[PDB]
Amino acid sequence: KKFKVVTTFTIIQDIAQNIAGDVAVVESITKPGAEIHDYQPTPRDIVKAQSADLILWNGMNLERWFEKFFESIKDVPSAVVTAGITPLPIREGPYSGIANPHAWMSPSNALIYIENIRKALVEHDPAHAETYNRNAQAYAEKIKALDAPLRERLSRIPAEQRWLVTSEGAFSYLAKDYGFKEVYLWPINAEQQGIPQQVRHVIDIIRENKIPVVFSESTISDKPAKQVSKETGAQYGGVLYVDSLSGEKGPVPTYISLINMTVDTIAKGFGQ
Ligand SMILES: [Fe+3]
Repeated sequence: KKFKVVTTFTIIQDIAQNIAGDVAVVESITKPGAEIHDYQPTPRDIVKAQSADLILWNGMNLERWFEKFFESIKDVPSAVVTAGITPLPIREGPYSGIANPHAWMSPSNALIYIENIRKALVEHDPAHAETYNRNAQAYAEKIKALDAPLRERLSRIPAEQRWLVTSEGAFSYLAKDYGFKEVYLWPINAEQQGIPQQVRHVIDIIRENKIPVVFSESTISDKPAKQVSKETGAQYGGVLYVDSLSGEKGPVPTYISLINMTVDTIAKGFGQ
């Protein structure tokens, strides 16, 4: 039976599986579409994690459930995959000053995710070290090749008009890399107050700058974004993918597809 890796959520599953190739099985705890910040694990998840040889998670306070869940797991090592990530801080709300956990939305950060996951796989399954090393380098080259198409895809939005209005403030790392000012209805997924007041502050920012499009994301409700759309007259741009891939048969089966689809959907929103 092959070396088994279990990850907290789907983005890490797909990156690790590319590095693992056919010498290791990598599975996600959270299923596609499920909210990952305050996920409530199930009996299935304990059995799945307990059957793994290694458990990977994001850290940076992403999985608020993980440490309690990991208590119920005996004699399975865990490894965070975000060593060396430079955090962007959350700037408003009850989590101000905590790291924004969504670092994988920058493809240059994905190279660090790859290196950290390569290091963990090699450390815990050294028999397959050269497969992990070969796959990690090959996959890293795939990530590097995205920068040119992605920039070209957004090249038609003039710099002054690059406002990214979303529901969760989950795109800070992507926005910083591609010169977007970010606007959001809540800084991070959580049980929290202040969203109704922030909804009106976003409406003011949209009206002030005549921002033409707003978005929601695949693991949360589209209702706040559509309410903002109706009240401002801005177009509802659809669903961006940050916290989860789709199923393998859906439109966003891989991490590369997530970056491309999100950037494409954004550019579509500004299309004239
Ligand atoms: Fe999130």
